[PDB]
Amino acid sequence: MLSFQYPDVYRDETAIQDYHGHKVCDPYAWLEDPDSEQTKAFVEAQNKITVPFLEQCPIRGLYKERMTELYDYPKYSCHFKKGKRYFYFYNTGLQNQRVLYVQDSLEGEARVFLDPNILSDDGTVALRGYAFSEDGEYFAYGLSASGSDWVTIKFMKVDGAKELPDVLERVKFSCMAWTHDGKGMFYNAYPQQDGKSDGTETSTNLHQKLYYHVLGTDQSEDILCAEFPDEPKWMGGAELSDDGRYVLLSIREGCDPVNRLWYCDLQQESNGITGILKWVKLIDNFEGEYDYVTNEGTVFTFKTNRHSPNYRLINIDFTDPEESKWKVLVPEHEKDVLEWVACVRSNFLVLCYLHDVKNTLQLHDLATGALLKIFPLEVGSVVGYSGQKKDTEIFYQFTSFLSPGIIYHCDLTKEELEPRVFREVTVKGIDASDYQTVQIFYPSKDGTKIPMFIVHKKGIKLDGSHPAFLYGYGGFNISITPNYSVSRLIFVRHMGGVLAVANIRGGGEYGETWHKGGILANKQNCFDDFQCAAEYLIKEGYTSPKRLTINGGSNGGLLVATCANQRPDLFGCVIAQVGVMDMLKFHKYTIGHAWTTDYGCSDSKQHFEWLIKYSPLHNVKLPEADDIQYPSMLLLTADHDDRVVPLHSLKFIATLQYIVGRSRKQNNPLLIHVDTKAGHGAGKPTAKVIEEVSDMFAFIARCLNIDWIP
Ligand SMILES: *C(=O)[C@@H]1CCCN1C(=O)[C@@H]1CCCN1C(=O)OCc1ccccc1
Repeated sequence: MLSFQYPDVYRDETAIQDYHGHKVCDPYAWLEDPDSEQTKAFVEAQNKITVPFLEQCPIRGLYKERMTELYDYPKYSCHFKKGKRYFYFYNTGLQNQRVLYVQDSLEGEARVFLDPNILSDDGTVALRGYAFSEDGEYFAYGLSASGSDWVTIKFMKVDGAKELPDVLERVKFSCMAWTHDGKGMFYNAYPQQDGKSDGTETSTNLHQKLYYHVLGTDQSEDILCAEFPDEPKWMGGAELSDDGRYVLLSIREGCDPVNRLWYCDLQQESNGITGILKWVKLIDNFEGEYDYVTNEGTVFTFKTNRHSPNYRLINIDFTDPEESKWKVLVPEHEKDVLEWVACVRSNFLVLCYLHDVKNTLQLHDLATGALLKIFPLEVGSVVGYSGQKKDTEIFYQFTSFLSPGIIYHCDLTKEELEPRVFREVTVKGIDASDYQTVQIFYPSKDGTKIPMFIVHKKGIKLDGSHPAFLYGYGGFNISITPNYSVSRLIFVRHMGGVLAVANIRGGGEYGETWHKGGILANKQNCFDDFQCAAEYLIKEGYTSPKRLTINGGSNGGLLVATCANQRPDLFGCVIAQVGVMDMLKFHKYTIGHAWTTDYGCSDSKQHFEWLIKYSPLHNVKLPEADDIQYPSMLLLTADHDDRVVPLHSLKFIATLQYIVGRSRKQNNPLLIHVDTKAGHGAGKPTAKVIEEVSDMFAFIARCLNIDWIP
């Protein structure tokens, strides 16, 4: 297996930092600098041993070809109306980036509106955010290069798809909202910083400001409408009310589902948007989330979690703002999470609920909050929707582990609502009938029942002989719901695998209580939940530790890496994608400061104590038992991942290779693959996606010696 030698990596034994009396050495701290010749050489040497290992087993070629075939199917988004025209995204099958089409009529012939594919040879320039003007005659869109979060906003005139000269730079984590007068658009921008701003830098992002750009002018003329010099981490996103009268400002600090809500009655501005707006601080604290749904005059309907962990809808009247006066339009459910709400056809509300990690869709009346219609859906997730206040119809996209996805449409003007299939594509190759998805609830260490989805071929023997791929995230109120993955189904069909997704704490599956159940002092709950999920699959005979693979990305990357350190005996293979590995320094880079709401910060003595116990980078240790070694490990990252700076994986792999790799008993490989012209994941071209999943399953195939099944 290991027919190579790990690269010689220098250890700076003098790099020792004090954390409230706790001294920690950081010998690979030099890897934090992406531009040095030393780090560049480290990356080059790592990939030099990783690549040949991945490409050696012919299985990679078989998987790649099979993925190219199965992934080649029509992928559409929901149709959405803007002005007098309809729009929808569409990928014929293997295009690197999906294309935006336009058609003047629902029955009319569509034409390409914007094709990101012609902007680069390798499809590494992608659309990241967009917003049409209220009348739908002007379009603003963001473009990111090589997977970076940095955006450049460009403009177009819809009629004739004419390119405009307006160009906005230094845009990141930005809103995009046109004022209804059609004069300009609000957006967020960061101050000028030394060094690079292309996604390879590690520089922290602070002092984000809200600007307003007048169409037809240079960015230098942009009006500063809001800023927080005393609070560097505050981020203010703007949006216009459905009636265009109010600018709603949602200020966030961190990643908790909470925000301050300030508003500006545009009718009350002296003479238009000329500077800092006359903000009325309706909700001036970070105690709850207030998500704007719609308003009728001064009565604003918001989805909130204020003393409602599963979320509810409340009406706040600007003329009588006190909390005791707020009306509860749609009360919180005792268990089901209200994920999102949209207002359509003037007085209808589309409510989407998460019931035991499965979605439901319902139409409610705006005035009373009363349920009017239940849109029939199978076991899966709603991952697409269209229907604004002025629209008279809705489109919604449904998907599941076994179904590619069905797009439904419903004309809301009709007396009797008849929802119908608008678009449905099937993947000829993966016969859904041959598989089944079962949901179970297993007890974690403390007794808490945790949901887990298992996908496998029908009629398999539970004798523990099957390879398994267990996925998890566990954090930031993110719910891991059913989704169609061609890559995972190939593992099932062509590698005889068992798929599993553990809905561990930290996620939003059971509201804010579920979220708080996997954060700060209780982050260990996440790891414990996932480890118990692994034990469940083993105990119940779905797989065995030597046949088990665990995967996670970003916060899930931390999940799988930590689980490798804590229970190396439970897994055969671990694939950690773009993970947070250095829990003591994560807050120092790019947007890392925002994650402290989930992890805490090492600056605090109390937080450091939680963090030091699980930080992957600080817990690599040779297993005590002679018959126990670390499982095979593959860390995937990229040089433009400015969300989770690559240094996390660089320092981690260097530590794994030195501490564990050098031991005799370590026969399983510990590798890293750093991709070029790629970032955290969003906007990654189809070509790179296929290369990535091929590397993953080939690594698994080679390490567990799995035969490909034709
Ligand atoms: C992947 O899990 C990484 C590392 C841990 C958190 N995280 C993120 O990408 C988080 C959670 C999803 C969104 N996110 C994030 O940092 O978004 C940037 C941001 C935007 C607006 C306010 C604060 C942060």
